[PDB]
Amino acid sequence: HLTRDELRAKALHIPFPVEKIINLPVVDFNEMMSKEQFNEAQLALIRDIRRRGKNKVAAQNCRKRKLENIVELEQDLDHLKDEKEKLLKEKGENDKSLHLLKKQLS
Amino acid sequence: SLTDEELVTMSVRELNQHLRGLSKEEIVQLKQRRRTLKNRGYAASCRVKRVTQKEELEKQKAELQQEVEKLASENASMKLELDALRSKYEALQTFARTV
DNA sequence: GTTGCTGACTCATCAT
DNA sequence: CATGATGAGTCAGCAA
Repeated sequence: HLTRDELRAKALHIPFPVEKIINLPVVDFNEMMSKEQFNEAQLALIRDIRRRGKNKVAAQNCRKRKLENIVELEQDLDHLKDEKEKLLKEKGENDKSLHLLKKQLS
Repeated sequence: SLTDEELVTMSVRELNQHLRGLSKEEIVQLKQRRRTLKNRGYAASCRVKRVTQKEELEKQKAELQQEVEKLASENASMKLELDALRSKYEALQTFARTV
């Protein structure tokens, strides 16, 4: 059946579907809005449906970025531990080469 | 009445001692209010541990980052000296073979 | 029935 | 006004 937002919109004789109110690009939304004669109650409901529809996408995107950022940090730690080990190994071979050259030269 | 802190730390049994003069719906609403304050703490505690884990990961990363950069800088600075010494070392061996 | 989590939505801000 | 990011709070639904 009709969601609460759809019922509210039709109760105020809003001609647009809710999917259109939320997902229309800003440019098409403004031009469509400019061809109508809405009163204050109708305008406020349209904006409320669009704002909430867009913000809940922003909220779930923000939660997913937190999880992804943790994976990146753990990947960063994994690579840094490998880089430190690689540099320690390189420093070790260079240390052994320099020690022997100084030893052969007494 | 009761404050937010007094209610959230109250056990279920201790809440049964604060029902003097309350309706059946008032008791249900008081317990539901306690559950809401509990959920506010669960959410805040859930966010504290996520921030704690993130700041701890970023602390180890920054420590290893400056550790790796110092290692890479000192290794390059020393490789230059080893190449110069080896270059002069091979020139002496080459000169010795002339003799 | 309660507890502890957590995804989802909403409001209130901050920024462009 | 439009837009998006984000902490705090709220509710719903889950497993224990």
